[PDB]
Amino acid sequence: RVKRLVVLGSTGSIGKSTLEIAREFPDIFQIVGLAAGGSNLALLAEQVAAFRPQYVYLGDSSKVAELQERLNDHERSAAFPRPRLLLGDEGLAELACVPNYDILVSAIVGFKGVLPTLKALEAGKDVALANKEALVAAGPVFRCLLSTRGLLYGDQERKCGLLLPVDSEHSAIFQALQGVPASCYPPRKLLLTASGGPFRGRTRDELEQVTLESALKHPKWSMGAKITIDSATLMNKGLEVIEAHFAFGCPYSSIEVLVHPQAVIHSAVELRDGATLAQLGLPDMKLPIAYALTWPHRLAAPWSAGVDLTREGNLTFEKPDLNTFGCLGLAYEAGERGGVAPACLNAANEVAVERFRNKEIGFVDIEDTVRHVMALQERERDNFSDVSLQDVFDADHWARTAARAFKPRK
Ligand SMILES: NC(=O)c1ccc[n+]([C@@H]2O[C@H](COP(=O)([O-])OP(=O)(O)OC[C@H]3O[C@@H](n4cnc5c(N)ncnc54)[C@H](OP(=O)(O)O)[C@@H]3O)[C@@H](O)[C@H]2O)c1
Ligand SMILES: O=CN(O)CCCP(=O)(O)O
Ligand SMILES: [Cl-]
Ligand SMILES: [Mg+2]
Ligand SMILES: [Mg+2]
Ligand SMILES: [Mg+2]
Repeated sequence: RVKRLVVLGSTGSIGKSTLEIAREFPDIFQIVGLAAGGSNLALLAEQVAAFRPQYVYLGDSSKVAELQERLNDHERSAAFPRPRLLLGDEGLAELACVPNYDILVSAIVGFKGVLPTLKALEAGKDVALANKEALVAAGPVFRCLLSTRGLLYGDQERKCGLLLPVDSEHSAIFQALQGVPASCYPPRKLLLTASGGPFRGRTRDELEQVTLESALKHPKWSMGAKITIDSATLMNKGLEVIEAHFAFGCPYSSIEVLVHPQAVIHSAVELRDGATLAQLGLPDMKLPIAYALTWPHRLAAPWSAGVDLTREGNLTFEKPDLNTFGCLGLAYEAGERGGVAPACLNAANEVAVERFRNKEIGFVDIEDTVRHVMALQERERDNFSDVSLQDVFDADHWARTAARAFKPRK
């Protein structure tokens, strides 16, 4: 009855919110595993000491000695059973395959979450999937593995484990879809709401003078760096459009993106009769994270506040400006092309976001980086057809090298 969790990326935004839930409901949740990359070992050490995982994976093996030290400090305050450390590229896979856990919280960023996510599902474990990049890149493989071309989340296949959404928009849609019978599925239209990010209503030339600083101040949501930057480019919504296609089995024509700055409506579905079902809330990821862990039950928490529309003011809905923010067009083009185009788009974007965060390239060059890569992938072969997992790996790599080699125009 307890749910044993393995949290990947425990030190990030999603990971910490997950453990906040585990801490408030210790009778329900037990932590068997934590994984982190090593950039914040002080927090990993305090997480290990608090939750006493049996297994810990460390993405950077160079910092085993520092982790051991910080654990040794915590042991002097209070003794706890030392975990077995897992390392290397095979470490994440072994952790995901441990028996003795029910749910894998996949909150690693990027393509490095794909495989652990895959082997947990195959190992019969449910996956609360935050890592959108997995489904963007390896959508077909998830669809084949879960043996569905429709709704991948849930068990509405009415052995593999269940896949449940953590992202705010996919959670809203998934909650709104609860109770929609098969006769009304797929929905007519999927409405994904985007805050529009901090540069809403700015010209493309106003975006030349934009600092990393300004890009990292998000109006409605407090999150990681990559996702916050992607909301400023609107490549975050672009990625969610492709994720939705594979997750809900909807054509790209059925998928609409509305700029809703107040971020009150988290996303919606339109049904055959013209009824729209929308899920509303405050911008806190503990609701969706918790729903992925409790589905179909909903936990009542001290932070479980709820939105007051009278107080909130007024709700605005607008079309995105596809000229200024070309990343959204790039996602739609990539999705319609199919094959490994989604993968190349994601990798090119990951690289451009990192280069933008290391001050090597500027903001406007993120879109031009992604455009450059995909122009070339079009010129190279287009056989697509079947999408092998290794085919995704090869394109991801190729795209990363091309994204790094891109030199901004002079
Ligand atoms: N509000 C949200 O944040 C939100 C909402 C919806 C979806 N998502 C999606 O979920 C993913 C996580 O986003 P986030 O904001 O939580 O990212 P983040 O805050 O930057 O967290 C990154 C996590 O991944 C760990 N990590 C990095 N490299 C690793 C590696 N090689 N091996 C093991 N762990 C590694 C990191 O450890 P260290 O930092 O210690 O190195 C850290 O714990 C993203 O795809 C995001 O698009 C996020
Ligand atoms: O998990 C929450 N999001 O992905 C949405 C916040 C980013 P947006 O500006 O694209 O709505
Ligand atoms: Cl289905
Ligand atoms: Mg996280
Ligand atoms: Mg434990
Ligand atoms: Mg096609």
